[PDB]
Amino acid sequence: HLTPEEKSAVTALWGKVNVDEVGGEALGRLLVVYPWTQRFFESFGDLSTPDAVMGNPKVKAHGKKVLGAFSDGLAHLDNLKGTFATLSELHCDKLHVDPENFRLLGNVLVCVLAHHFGKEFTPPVQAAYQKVVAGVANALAHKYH
Amino acid sequence: HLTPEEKSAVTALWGKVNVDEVGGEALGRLLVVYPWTQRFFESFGDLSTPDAVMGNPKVKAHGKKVLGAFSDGLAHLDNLKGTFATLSELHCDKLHVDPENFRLLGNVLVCVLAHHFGKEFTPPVQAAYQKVVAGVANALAHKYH
Amino acid sequence: LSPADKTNVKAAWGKVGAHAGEYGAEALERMFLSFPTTKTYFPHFDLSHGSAQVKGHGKKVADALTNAVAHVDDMPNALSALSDLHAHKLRVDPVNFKLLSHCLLVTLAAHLPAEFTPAVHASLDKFLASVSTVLTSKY
Amino acid sequence: LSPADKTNVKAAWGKVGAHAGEYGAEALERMFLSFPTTKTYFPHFDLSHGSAQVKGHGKKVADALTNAVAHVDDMPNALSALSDLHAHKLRVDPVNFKLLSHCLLVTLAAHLPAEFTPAVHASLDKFLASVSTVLTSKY
Ligand code: HEM
Ligand code: HEM
Ligand code: HEM
Ligand code: HEM
Repeated sequence: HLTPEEKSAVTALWGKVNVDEVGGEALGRLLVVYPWTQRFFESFGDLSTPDAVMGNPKVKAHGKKVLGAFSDGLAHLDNLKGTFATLSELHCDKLHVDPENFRLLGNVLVCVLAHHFGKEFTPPVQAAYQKVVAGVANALAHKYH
Repeated sequence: HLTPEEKSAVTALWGKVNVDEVGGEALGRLLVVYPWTQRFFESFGDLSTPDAVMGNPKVKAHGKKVLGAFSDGLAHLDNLKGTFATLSELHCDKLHVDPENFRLLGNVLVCVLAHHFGKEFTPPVQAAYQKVVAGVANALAHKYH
Repeated sequence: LSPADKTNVKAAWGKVGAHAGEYGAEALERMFLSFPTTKTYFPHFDLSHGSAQVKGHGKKVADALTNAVAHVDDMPNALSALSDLHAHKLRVDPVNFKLLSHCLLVTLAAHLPAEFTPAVHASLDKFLASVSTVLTSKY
Repeated sequence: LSPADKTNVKAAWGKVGAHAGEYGAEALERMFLSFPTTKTYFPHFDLSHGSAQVKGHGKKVADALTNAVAHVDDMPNALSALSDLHAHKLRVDPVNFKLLSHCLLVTLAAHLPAEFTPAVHASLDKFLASVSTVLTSKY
């Protein structure tokens, strides 16, 4: 549940997000920091070193898709459960991804946003984005509930 | 969701559960094994040693209450969310209990049932009871979702 | 851990004795039944009830736990090859180690009532968590 | 904690320098804003923006982290008093340490772009988890 000011701040910061690199950066950092998540991405080629992970075009292409899904969720903050129904089905029934990894990826994305925006990523903006990523993770984990 | 076989097994095992000591044992073992949970029960008196915890009349009475709530949830397996609405409000918006402790207490209760029933607590019965305690914990943590 | 934890764990696991392989197989069966998502790590395994593959894997896990008990103060060095396996090759999610530890605790509670006191339960929980974090150390 | 992790952590926290207290206060503010349930551990604190109490607590936490970096191989012995506090007297829920570690990582990312590479991020995450489990090891 975001207040109108939190929503305005979130949508103002998201408008300046590079949609071609932020998702790839978040996915690569997830793979580097929690390398058991690499088990889900063996078909992505070389993942042995952090440089190879962040240089992987498949990781960049997938991160772009994940960032697009996050943008879709951000455009539907009041219908997150219905927005992520098919993605929840895919991630739970088909891929067997533990729901703690959703929270991990959301926190990695928060860290990536902080890294890119620096001082303008204020604590109130981060709190609103934590609300957003918690909602997204909860919506994606619904099929386990 | 539980199959009719799982429901019958769970009901048959729960009919033999001693409602005066099982909840107290579960609460005491939760306090002993996860001693940060003692922060929520500082008005119960002496909790300095495991024997003092297991011999605490306040802990025994509160465990009786918790076991009664578990029996209430077991009598309504398709409406756990509505059965635990006020308890969820109390535990989240009033007590600020982190939802991981709900899963911890459910697993402690499963261990207590295994301890009491021995070979009667077969792996299928345990799987059904894990489903039950996961549902109860999810229903109790609804206010955080 | 603590000296008291080490003493309790040593005594409790000594009381396991020659039933270690049976207890490990039963804990594996309990984990597969209660948490079917753990089954995805064993796609080449026959995972039905009474399976000899599950029996052998349970014997191996029990022997590893016995070695960890024997080397409780040098567990990271004693479990280096197992941690290498589980973290590099297998890439097991850490949540699965919590699930297996819970199933081991359930098996111990259902087979050793007198030994499974609250203090022994706490010590076994701590020991299994230490083993799990050693086996996930390489990540 | 591999030796590579220790090498990465020392340089990254060295470039923190004299901004450690400000970074700790900012991480505390971020934790209080994002996770208001953590505020229940500080009922006697003035927790508004710019609070001198929060500033002093942030300086203390930053100094503790600096000591932990200086004693990375002997952290459990170096943090015995803090572990005693946080586990016996405070008995803080261990999820709060994950929350504070995440807020520290966010502050470091927002203040040191060049230093916050993915490898340094992984090393800092592992170091903060080790500090957290040391501070909760007394349970
Ligand atoms: C937390 C928020 C997440 C979002 C919004 C998200 C989004 C997506 C999207 C949009 C797809 C592509 C679906 C399609 O093309 O039809 C996908 C697939 C996938 N996701 Fe995620 N994801 C998330 C978390 C995760 C995590 C944490 C993991 C693993 C640890 C993961 C593993 C995968 C994999 C392996 C695929 C490939 C599925 C396939 O190729 O069929 N996801 N996800
Ligand atoms: C997981 C399943 C749980 C169930 C079914 C349950 C059930 C209950 C019940 C029936 C009450 C009494 C409510 C009343 O008398 O009005 C209660 C209160 C309480 N619960 Fe739980 N509980 C659970 C978990 C926990 C956990 C894990 C903790 C702490 C770590 C906790 C802390 C408390 C406290 C401190 C109270 C007393 C507060 C008050 O009465 O105002 N509960 N719970
Ligand atoms: C209590 C902690 C655990 C211990 C002590 C343990 C011990 C072992 C041992 C001794 C082996 C055999 C290695 C060899 O042949 O030399 C093994 C293999 C394996 N373990 Fe574990 N393990 C543990 C937890 C887990 C968990 C939680 C999973 C995942 C659900 C897992 C999955 C595997 C797999 C997939 C293999 C390889 C099986 C094969 O190909 O034969 N282990 N483990
Ligand atoms: C890396 C993690 C942490 C470090 C390094 C740390 C360090 C410290 C230090 C140095 C002190 C002051 C000790 C003294 O003055 O003698 C302290 C006190 C305290 N800490 Fe932490 N801490 C951490 C995590 C946490 C978390 C996550 C919480 C709660 C959510 C917490 C709650 C407290 C409280 C309530 C006090 C007492 C403050 C007072 O009474 O004035 N700590 N901690």
